[PDB]
Amino acid sequence: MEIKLQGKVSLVTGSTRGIGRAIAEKLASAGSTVIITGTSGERAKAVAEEIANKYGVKAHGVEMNLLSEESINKAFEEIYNLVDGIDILVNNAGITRDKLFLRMSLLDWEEVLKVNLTGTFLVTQNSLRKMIKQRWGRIVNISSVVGFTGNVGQVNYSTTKAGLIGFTKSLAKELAPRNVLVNAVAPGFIETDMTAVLSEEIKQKYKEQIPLGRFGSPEEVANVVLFLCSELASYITGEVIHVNGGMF
Amino acid sequence: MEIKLQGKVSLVTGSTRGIGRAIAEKLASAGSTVIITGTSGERAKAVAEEIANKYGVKAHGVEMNLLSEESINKAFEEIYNLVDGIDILVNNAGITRDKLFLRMSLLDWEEVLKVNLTGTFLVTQNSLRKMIKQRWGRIVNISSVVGFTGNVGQVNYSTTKAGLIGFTKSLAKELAPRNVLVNAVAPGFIETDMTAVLSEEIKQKYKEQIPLGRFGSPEEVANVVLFLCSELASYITGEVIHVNGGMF
Amino acid sequence: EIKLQGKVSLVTGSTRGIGRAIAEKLASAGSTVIITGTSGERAKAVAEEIANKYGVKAHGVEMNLLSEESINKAFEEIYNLVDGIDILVNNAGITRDKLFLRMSLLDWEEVLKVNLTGTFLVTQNSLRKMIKQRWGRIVNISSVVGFTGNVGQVNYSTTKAGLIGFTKSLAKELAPRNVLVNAVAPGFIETDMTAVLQKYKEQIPLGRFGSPEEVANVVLFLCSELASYITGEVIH
Amino acid sequence: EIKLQGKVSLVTGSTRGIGRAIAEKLASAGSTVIITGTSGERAKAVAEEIANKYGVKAHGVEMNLLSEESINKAFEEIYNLVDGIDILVNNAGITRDKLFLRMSLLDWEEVLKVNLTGTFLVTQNSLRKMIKQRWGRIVNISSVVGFTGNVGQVNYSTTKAGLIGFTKSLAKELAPRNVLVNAVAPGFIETDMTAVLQKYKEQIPLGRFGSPEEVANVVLFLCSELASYITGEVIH
Repeated sequence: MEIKLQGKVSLVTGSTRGIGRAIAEKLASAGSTVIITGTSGERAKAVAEEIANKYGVKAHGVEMNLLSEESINKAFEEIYNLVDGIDILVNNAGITRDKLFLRMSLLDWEEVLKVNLTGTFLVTQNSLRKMIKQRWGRIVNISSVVGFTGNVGQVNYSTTKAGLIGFTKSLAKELAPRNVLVNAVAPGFIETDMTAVLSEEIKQKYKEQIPLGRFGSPEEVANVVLFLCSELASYITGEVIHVNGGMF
Repeated sequence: MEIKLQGKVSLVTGSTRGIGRAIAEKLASAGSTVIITGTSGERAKAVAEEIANKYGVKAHGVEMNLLSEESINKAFEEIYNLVDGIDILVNNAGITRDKLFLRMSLLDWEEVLKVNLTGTFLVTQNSLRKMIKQRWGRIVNISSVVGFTGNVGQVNYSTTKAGLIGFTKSLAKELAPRNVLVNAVAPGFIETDMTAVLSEEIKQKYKEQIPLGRFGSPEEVANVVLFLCSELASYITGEVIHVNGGMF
Repeated sequence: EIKLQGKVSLVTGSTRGIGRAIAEKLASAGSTVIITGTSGERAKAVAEEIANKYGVKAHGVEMNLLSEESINKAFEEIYNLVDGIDILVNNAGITRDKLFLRMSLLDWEEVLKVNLTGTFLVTQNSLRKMIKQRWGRIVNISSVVGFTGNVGQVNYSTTKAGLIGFTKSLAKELAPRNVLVNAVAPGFIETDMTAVLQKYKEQIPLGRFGSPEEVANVVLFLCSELASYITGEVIH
Repeated sequence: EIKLQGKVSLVTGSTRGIGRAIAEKLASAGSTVIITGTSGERAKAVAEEIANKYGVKAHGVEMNLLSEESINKAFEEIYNLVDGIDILVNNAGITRDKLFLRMSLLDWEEVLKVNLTGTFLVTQNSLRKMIKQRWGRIVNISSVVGFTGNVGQVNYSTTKAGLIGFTKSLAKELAPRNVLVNAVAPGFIETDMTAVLQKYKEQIPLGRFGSPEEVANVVLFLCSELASYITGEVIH
């Protein structure tokens, strides 16, 4: 009947805005304690406070810059002083540095790998303790349709979004004996506040790629993450769920 | 918070036992009116009555032999006299006729295609009316991990379970403009009452293919079908969700 | 450097189009070829043309994949002409394009019977020599739309996806006998049928339709020594 | 029938194993070959051996994929030896196998830096001639474990899956210039490293490990005229 996560603690990286924020709010709506992260601790704490006021949940904001190992490990010291541990991890944080391939600087490439892959690696390693101990955990990695299709100007980003699938399937196999389930969600074209910057022409060209004829909302992505964190997904691990309105 | 299907009508083919029955009970548990089908009308009506008593839902049983077009169309005449129409269709019904390839009779092959593919085609065609009219519908096709991996002795069955993926992706594109979402669920190794017939040795050999180290329950499959019928899956169409404990 | 002299290849539906290109490609590598079509006279004429062009042993047989009887008769003839088949290319296929809501049972069932059941029966009849000698290649022609789906093609896409399950399963069964089973999935290919139609082309990064010979070349690769460790695979 | 005379192929990490087999295969088809290894002396020795065996123009260069400086120096040398590169085989790769819960940041970061970032930089440096002439082949060596995942290999599997995104994206960007970008995903292959290990073999329908030459043959196909309509594809 209902999906309840009262008593669970969910960490959602890069959740001060956009899809990450929608994911944190969705988990909060189900009763989860939530941990909000951003490159600004002030903004993360502000967002946590707004979520706590809206849904009445225990919420904590931490500064976490996924470019920095020191920032990540320091964030976890603050986290483990506030909660017993983490039951649910959503590896949402990610960046793009879009350039045509020959025009892509080494820094453009390495930053995208550092955040999207190495950041995910470090955050996941940091989050497993309570999950392994109690033989229950959910890790949800946010991929992208472009990890599957490829995309012009995003060889770096697409490499990471595809790489997260290998990450997901391998980690799922390793953690399966401990009942810690590791899955991916691969959104298509999602409307966020940043969509407002696109021209009506190209925005229409994008919508034309989508059988449903509309962009998805951040909440529609968040709904699938919630499913994966719920008792409805107890036999799903090593899987990617595409959420793209029929594009792929 | 909750998944409610009160006011919806779900048809689940081949739902007098096993996974099909678990799917019908799960939808019933969420408040859906359910239609139960089997090759025996008496058994289908008996199962419907048991489900109605357990969950308190409106339930109807119809005889439907998916080997027969006449049986299917006749079943729908009874259905449309009992309900306004169908909002949710789960194409669960399927058969195997396992033979090594050179040893497979034409009837072994054609029966499997007739039920698994043509039966699905006919049931789906029969069920769309209300969905298209109201611009809301969910069709869930039950595939199998073997549609993806292949399996010795099941060239016929695997052909159909793979074919259902093409069916799903094509139909999803056609119906997307009407907001009728078409998806597949691909179970792995699921424990049913028929599992009791296997030797402990081979049953163990199967479990060894599964990272979670256990067979899934019919209810765990039913849970994923429910997700696809719920408001949590509003941006998912043309997708297959694997439910196999990490096998694939 | 790819030579198939001494091999016998059966290519179904090879009187025209991609099928003809595959048969000519195999012939160009030295294979004996068996051409099939719904018209035995046409199949024989095409075989004669290929034999004249490439200098190979070529035979034409009538084979209508809708009919078990047609298939049986064709194989009786085949096995009176060759010792057996080393290479099978399941190319024969049909479309009956209709929006799902306008699709008849016949629109559906004919496409399955030819594309799946015809393939099944042809394949069953083609394995004897391959299993005995522990060498054989079966190549199933699928389609990109089996993977992506396509509007107006729920029936065809079902069959082309189904052929993937068929390929993977059969590959597993035959692998102990070193009989390799693979699929080729062409995108948009310029054939005789294309002339009766820029748009579809906009979906293609290469910005052009493929030629039948380009598909044929991939079939040739799969029949070659270069593909000795590939089985249960789809080449797009 | 596959000839690469006049073509120049760069094969990274080709002093031994699958890399060496690929370089020898290309050489056997007539390609000029560039051999790389972390040891320039070893790379040069292997190039000399290949040149002696096949009669081709072969060059060995030191290239350590961890170091941008090493890569730059190697390409400076390369472009003083050849007009440019027509074929690139991104073969170089490392494993640092550890259970995830025992994996160090270095176990992780080294594997990404070599397998992904090294591939990135090598590829950027190899495109000039291909784009100019509107012909080129880039073949990325992935692995079955990129698709299935593997216990003890979360780092390696991440890179091998990532190379698929890399392949598909780069293929889309380069397709207008007719530069084709594909991946080969080997299963379990018997190499020099195998001897230090029936089980893994039980997962293989063919019931045997593949040879390095069998992988090399598929790379050769992708570099050939037979693969002219294949781009953004993985061959397993």
